[PDB]
Amino acid sequence: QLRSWNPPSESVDAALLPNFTRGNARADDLVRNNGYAANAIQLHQDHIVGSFFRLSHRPSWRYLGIGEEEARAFSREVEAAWKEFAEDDCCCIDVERKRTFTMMIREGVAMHAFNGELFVQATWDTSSSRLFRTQFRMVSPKRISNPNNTGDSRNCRAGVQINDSGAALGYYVSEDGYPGWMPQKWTWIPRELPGGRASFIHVFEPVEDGQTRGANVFYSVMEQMKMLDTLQNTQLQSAIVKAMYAATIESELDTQSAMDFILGANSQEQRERLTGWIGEIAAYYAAAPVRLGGAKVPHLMPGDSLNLQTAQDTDNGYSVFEQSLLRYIAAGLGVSYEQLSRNYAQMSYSTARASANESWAYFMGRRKFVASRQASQMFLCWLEEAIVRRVVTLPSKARFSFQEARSAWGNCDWIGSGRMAIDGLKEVQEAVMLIEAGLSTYEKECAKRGDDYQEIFAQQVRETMERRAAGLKP
Amino acid sequence: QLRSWNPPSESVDAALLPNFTRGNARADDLVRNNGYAANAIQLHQDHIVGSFFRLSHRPSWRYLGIGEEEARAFSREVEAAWKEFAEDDCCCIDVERKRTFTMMIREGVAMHAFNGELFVQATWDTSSSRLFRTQFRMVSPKRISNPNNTGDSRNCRAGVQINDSGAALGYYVSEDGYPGWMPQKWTWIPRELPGGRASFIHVFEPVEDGQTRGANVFYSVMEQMKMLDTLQNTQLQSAIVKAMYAATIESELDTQSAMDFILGANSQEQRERLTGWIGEIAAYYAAAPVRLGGAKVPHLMPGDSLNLQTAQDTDNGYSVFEQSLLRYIAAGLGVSYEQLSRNYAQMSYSTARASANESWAYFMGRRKFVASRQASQMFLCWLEEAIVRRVVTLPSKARFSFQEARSAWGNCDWIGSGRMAIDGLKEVQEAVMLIEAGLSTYEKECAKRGDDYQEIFAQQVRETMERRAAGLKP
Amino acid sequence: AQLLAANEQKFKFDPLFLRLFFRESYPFTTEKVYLSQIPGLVNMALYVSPIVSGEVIRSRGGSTSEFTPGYVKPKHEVNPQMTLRRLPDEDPQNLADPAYRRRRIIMQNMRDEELAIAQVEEMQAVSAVLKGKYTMTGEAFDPVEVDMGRSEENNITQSGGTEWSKRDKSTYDPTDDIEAYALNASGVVNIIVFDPKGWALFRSFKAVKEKLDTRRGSNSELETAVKDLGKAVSYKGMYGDVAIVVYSGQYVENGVKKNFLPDNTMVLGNTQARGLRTYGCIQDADAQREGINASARYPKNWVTTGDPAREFTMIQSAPLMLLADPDEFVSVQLA
Amino acid sequence: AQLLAANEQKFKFDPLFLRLFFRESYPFTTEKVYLSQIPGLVNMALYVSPIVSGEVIRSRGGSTSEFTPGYVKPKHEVNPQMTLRRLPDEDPQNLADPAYRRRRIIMQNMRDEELAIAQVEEMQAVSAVLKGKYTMTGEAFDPVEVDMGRSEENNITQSGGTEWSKRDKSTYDPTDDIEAYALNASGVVNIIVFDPKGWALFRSFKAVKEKLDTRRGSNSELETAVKDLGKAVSYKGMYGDVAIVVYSGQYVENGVKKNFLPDNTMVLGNTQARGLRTYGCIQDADAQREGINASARYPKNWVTTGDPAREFTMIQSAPLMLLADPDEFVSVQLA
Repeated sequence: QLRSWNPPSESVDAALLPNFTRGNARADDLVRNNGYAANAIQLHQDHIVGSFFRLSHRPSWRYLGIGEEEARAFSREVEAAWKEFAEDDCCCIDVERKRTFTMMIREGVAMHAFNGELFVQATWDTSSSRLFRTQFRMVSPKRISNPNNTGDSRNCRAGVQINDSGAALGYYVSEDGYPGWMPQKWTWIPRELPGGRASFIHVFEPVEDGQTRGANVFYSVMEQMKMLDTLQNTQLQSAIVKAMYAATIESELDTQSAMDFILGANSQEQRERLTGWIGEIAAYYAAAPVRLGGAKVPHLMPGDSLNLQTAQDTDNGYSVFEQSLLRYIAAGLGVSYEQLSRNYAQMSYSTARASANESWAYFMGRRKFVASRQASQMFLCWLEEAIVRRVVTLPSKARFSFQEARSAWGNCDWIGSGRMAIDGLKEVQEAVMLIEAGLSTYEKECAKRGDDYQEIFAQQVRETMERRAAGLKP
Repeated sequence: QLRSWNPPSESVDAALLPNFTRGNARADDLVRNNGYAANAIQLHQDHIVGSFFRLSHRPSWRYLGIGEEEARAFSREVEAAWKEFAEDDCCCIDVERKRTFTMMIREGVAMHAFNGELFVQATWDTSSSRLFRTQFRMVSPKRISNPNNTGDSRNCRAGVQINDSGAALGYYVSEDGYPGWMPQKWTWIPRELPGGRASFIHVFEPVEDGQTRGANVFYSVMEQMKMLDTLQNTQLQSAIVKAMYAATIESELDTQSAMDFILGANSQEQRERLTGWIGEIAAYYAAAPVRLGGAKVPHLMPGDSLNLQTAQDTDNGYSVFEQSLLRYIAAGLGVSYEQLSRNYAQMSYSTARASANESWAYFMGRRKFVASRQASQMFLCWLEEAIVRRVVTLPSKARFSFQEARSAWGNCDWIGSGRMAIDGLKEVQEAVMLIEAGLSTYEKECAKRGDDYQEIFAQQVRETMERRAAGLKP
Repeated sequence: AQLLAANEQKFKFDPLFLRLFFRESYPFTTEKVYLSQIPGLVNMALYVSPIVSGEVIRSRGGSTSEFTPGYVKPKHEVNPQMTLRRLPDEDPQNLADPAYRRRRIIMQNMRDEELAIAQVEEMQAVSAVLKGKYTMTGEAFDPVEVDMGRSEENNITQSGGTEWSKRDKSTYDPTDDIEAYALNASGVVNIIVFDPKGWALFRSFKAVKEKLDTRRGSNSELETAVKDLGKAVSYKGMYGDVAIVVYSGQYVENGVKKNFLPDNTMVLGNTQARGLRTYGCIQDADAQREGINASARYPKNWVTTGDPAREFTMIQSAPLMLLADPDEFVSVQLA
Repeated sequence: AQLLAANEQKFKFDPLFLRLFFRESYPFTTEKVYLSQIPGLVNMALYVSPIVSGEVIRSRGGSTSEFTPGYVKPKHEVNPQMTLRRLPDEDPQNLADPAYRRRRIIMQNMRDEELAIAQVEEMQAVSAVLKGKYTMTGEAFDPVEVDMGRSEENNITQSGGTEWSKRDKSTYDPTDDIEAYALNASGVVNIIVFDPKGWALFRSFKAVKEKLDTRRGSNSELETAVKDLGKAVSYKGMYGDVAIVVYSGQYVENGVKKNFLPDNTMVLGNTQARGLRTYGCIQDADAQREGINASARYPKNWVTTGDPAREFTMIQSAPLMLLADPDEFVSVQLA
């Protein structure tokens, strides 16, 4: 079985890139034919981004000498601008003109999960319906190959032109293949502009040094493919052969030496004996009507029957095989099957909350690992455009210029899915302890709750004043 | 089975180095083909570093005569500088220009887990986008071999040039092999500069004296390889032979002496008997249509059938074999399988919290053992650069110079993953007891909570004043 | 002992026979060649009436389907005791490495190996299209004559009747003989490749020398083939309509060397004649359990423990290349 | 069973007849050919007085408009039990795939299919422009003779009177016969394509051999056509004014192979003679309900459930290609 799937013995990058197309193609096959990939990407979406992905700008006020109040007001301005620019209802923020920021993050994270890499391009849109002429078009991974599909070279390696030190200079984007009859032409695309401008945002997780591509799926999913095939076929055979039945006719006849002599005489010159016996047996079956049930017994003149003696008859064991292996690959691939297909077998209280909190912290890990890159890159490009357009005003006491301290000025964090609910009592006792001991700040409280302290305080002011005015109890 | 894997009887270093390439290559094979290594490295990442790795500078104020307040303010300055330098959004802190500090620690810890060693190099970047011209390029372990792949020698031993006493002077870095056709050339690299400057940070855990390389994985994982193979093949055979069926035809015929005499006469000169019988049987099967199901019974003229009598039919036992062995190697390799593939079988409350606290303390062990080295080395290099650039001001009353007391001045600790959550009630009753009895300090409280006392107090001030101003309840 | 993947050459430079006439490779999972199994030429004319369709068409049952492929498995040692082929001054320090010496010496060993099987295959090819007979033979092996079926008019001789040597060296034109032998070739002839002295007495006639065009007049990719294999195929030029080539390839046998070609011979036929490269089973446990029972070639590097405790490179193959139409070429021995 | 769109060849290499003389395709939605329906040559001279205009001009009612197209629908199996044509070492792992084996074997099957219909169409073409008669015939089908109307002076014979074989091989010039047969051809002749031995006795005359120009002197795209189909059309060279070609194409019939061309024949005419490719109805329910009743060819891949529970590739066509002017070519049997 190791024949149809073969690992070379070498560093992972040189063991994957030669068989990149086959592994990725069979990955496409399984993610299309199989529901597990859809469920996994959907849960990753709903744990990492969830409803939305919220920007929070925190310029390094302490290091830059900027006042915290000026930083906070400038952040208010940039947050209002960014939310109003992102909430465009006409899907107009993409060059394809059919994806908002939500689906920017969606397709980016999905493709960085599947192929391990995502490709964003900051292009200059001309549609004047918005103040900001920068859109972000996502680039397929099929596009990145060496110019004219040539094999890897000295410095042109699977489509990326690098130096001897590996520094990613640029890329050869092959032309799109949709419809299925466009030819591919390779075009030069630099990774970033010299001034720090993020033109081609290439975010991938390298497992080792010098690696150019991300992680796969199929190269650990062939075994589900062939287990589902084998369980499927074995259930089919079991079902079809629980009551397969042979309906033949035998007789006494069979006078050993006499039967053999009759057969030999028929073979030599006395076939009339066989013809007469066949006629008698045909008359037998047409005067009997030899019929078993609703159907006719298949015509068998005496002396021939099937021997449907069977193989071993122990239990198939597939039960504990499949539970063990589903277990196995479930906290292999990472998301547990007791919800990837939802068993409720013997699961208990500590079971539930321990599994939930470890899995949720681990999704927080993946979120902070493979979402903040895209978030910061897009925010940096948008903030550069805003500074170009003088939408928001930089602090006058800027210790470093915007172009010099884009990292310092464009320092930001992002908020993923909403408020976690698992037990209730858990979150509420945590909340009461934090609010009584002061062990929670504005920033981490809002991180835990998916809200904002400024708005909760303003709305509590509104709550109290409306209760006082209408006669309610604050 | 001991044939394809062979231990010599000798000290571990001389028992591993001769078979270094084969063991490491099969380790690559299993970490690429198998999901367990990916899950283990991911959990090690999320337990050791987690979200981030936080620096805290504590110069030995008491021993150096430095005031604690001056030390704390100087630490504030260096922490602001280090966070703003580390938060670079363009991935520019590496010579490869594609990894931030997070992935510095990530690749370093991953490679120090796999090969037991990690190789960092402090190089002088020329990119002027940042104030600090020092980057840190990580060096592959394949690079360290004797000059031109020569075998171990007197003092040149597997790539490291040492003295008779073993002191690691320098290294022979072979040229990179990506693309798969660059030749290797060996270049001299000293371990550290004489002035204490950390040029080539070589952090590895030696199991014994004189050992040069770290620990492996495959040399304890071949048994998972061959157990997964054997369970896979045995399930395939069981599935395919639960209903294998022989469909042959026998007849009465068989007149012992007469049949033998007929066969002998046919062999000698009377093959016409066999031809006539074969013709009669062909007419038999073409006038019967001998058909069992949806398929035709394979053509068997009388007197020959398969004897599919089987072997023993006891239960395979693989169930308790595999549970016992998964158990076995699970708290062998160290991380328990009841989460490396997530069983929820009969697991209880004391089960959960005892296992969780012991495993988490043990990850705290690994963190403090294999992360603080890299953290302190990188911090020392960065602080030396900062002193060169006069970014932060050393205390005027320095009892020892910076170059003399780099260890004393650059004394630091680091914070790994965020706030542990397992039970809730546990952590909260611990917190209330510590805050009532005063049994927790600033430093260990912040270690337990993943926060900072200065910022929690400042934000509590902000909390109270905003509640007072807006009308809320402090 | 190094892995299977260390078998990279990108050096396929066979002399225009196995690459141009005999492209038609058929490696099998079965020992012999079963010409009935090969479809070869398909029964390719009949249609059916515009009401229904007819019977099922098969591979049209080749009459003879049993010959023994030349299962050739030689080997050599790559013992790191030699100084090797040193390409000019590419850092002999790596040759000083046993690792680099051993890997490029297995490179050298194996390339010698496939060029050995290639040269024996070219001898098979020259026997095949010069007489239609091939001698599947070797010591401790029965000699099987594998015949494609070359006809008598494909074996007619120039010395019969009047010889070109016994003709006017100035006025006689051998073009008449050229179409005389080309007519019974079941097709058009577009290469007149000679052995050296055969072309010598061919061109000795003046009519030849003022009928031939020395110019390029690049007709096809045969000029590219000659530029590739500038060793033993020599593109003399145009004879006008037809291309003039000379093959002077040589095989270096056990103690001596001699040309592949006999003294004075010719084969008249097309450049697109159909050549079969049926390949038998590969008798190597590695090949069977990884499915290389049906392939072209198989290398391996492997250590013997015990009496011949050493390490070797082993090459295994089983070609039985033949010609589909032996009547396609007329084989003539010259004056 | 794979979709209709899996019918990509880009391989149209018919031997200069259906592509150069018979470009004039007319697939119909109706069974027969209706030469009255085809405009063909248009009544193309008369004008009207400078006061008003005249009557309505139609397709000028061809006298005979009823012949049966050769509705040819063969098929084959693509059963994944064979080892296939393995192009040299493009990853036989995909051949190990039933999907890739089945798709490229339907590729191979269907290409055999259209080259089959192409070769039978070329036999129709050679019958057409060699005698003006075509035998629309087959078992369980009446033989209809489809005649374009080749005249007697287009069938005059070289053996009549004095034969070229019965002439002086040195001084006689067959150019006189060349214009003698070309004059009654209703146009200029610019290709003198022979069958092999016909060209042999043509060139046996010296006057021919010192009158012909072996040089390229590239006249038209016929050199490009020969470079494309270097198989069976052979551009001998220039005879000065006219081009000299030889066709030695062969059809491989049910049990044997033989040349398309008879022993010694010639057709004198233009390279731009008008050739009709009338095409009949396609009797396939798929073709009718998707509108391929009027087309060239129709492939399909399709599974039979039941007794012949298998899967097949089916090719359907209905050509009745003829020549508009049978008098355009003079057909001569040679000495």
